Amino acid sequence: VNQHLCGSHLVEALYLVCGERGFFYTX
Amino acid sequence: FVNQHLCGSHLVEALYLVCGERGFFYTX
Amino acid sequence: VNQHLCGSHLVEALYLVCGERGFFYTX
Amino acid sequence: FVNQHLCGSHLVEALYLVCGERGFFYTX
Amino acid sequence: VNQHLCGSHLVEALYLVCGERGFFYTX
Amino acid sequence: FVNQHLCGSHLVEALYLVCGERGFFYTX
Amino acid sequence: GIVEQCCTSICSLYQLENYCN
Amino acid sequence: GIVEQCCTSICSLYQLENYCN
Amino acid sequence: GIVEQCCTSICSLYQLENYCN
Amino acid sequence: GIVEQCCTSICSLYQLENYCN
Amino acid sequence: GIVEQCCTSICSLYQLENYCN
Amino acid sequence: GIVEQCCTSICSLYQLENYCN
Ligand SMILES: [Cl-]
Ligand SMILES: [Cl-]
Ligand SMILES: [Zn+2]
Ligand SMILES: [Zn+2]
Repeated sequence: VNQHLCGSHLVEALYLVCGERGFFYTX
Repeated sequence: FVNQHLCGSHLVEALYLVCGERGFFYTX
Repeated sequence: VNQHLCGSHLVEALYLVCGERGFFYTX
Repeated sequence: FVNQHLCGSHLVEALYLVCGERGFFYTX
Repeated sequence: VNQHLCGSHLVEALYLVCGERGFFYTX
Repeated sequence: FVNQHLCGSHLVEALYLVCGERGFFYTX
Repeated sequence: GIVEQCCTSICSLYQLENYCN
Repeated sequence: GIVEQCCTSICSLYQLENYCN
Repeated sequence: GIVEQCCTSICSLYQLENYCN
Repeated sequence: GIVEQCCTSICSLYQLENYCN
Repeated sequence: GIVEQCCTSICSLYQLENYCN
Repeated sequence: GIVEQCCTSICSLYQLENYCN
């Protein structure tokens, strides 16, 4: 669960950092 | 967009839950 | 606190899964 | 709605904090 | 990391509670 | 606003990540 | 409805509390 | 309860559906 | 694109699943 | 500090108000 | 104001950084 | 992987950029 919660925040963060580039999320 | 920007934030949260272990690419 | 943080994510999740049905959150 | 959809997401987060131990029903 | 995740939720919360007043976040 | 309200929520999340240890003031 | 009331105008914490249990 | 069921272990989407109206 | 499809109309979970790996 | 005060134990809404402007 | 600048146009991370301490 | 790299310790913005397209 702790990992699940972290991923949610990772994804928001990648979203802001990467911008027009987009990103991949692979756990 | 701004509206488009806010929406994307919610899209990725939704993809995160839906895709689960599979993961995803976000390309806008 | 760990439980408080989890509930926030639960609620977002129920929101997406349930859609027009809506949901109840009872801790 | 889309705008309505995005708003609902924020409504439930707010109800979560406001209602606390009481909890809530979300019916749209 | 646990602290990082908590701060994110703190900030959303301060945002709702404080309203027009605004708030300061200092870790 | 409502649109302005939803946007602010995302602004503070973004400032949180960007500012990091520095922190920030939110004044609207 | 809550969608009706609070997505057209901003609802305060006190207004939102009305939808608690 | 959902906290019991879904905050100690991750609940699938199917599981979460149990808490819809 | 996903922005095109799902920010103009609400996309269901099933629609969103199309963008998974 | 707020991290000290509110990330080890849950802070009430009244407590969080201490950090408003 | 930040609401003025960044809710009318999208503000980059670099623009947002201006509002840090 | 990003979970390995960024959920055990906090990843800087520069680090997260590694996972952009
Ligand atoms: Cl969390
Ligand atoms: Cl929004
Ligand atoms: Zn969280
Ligand atoms: Zn939003």
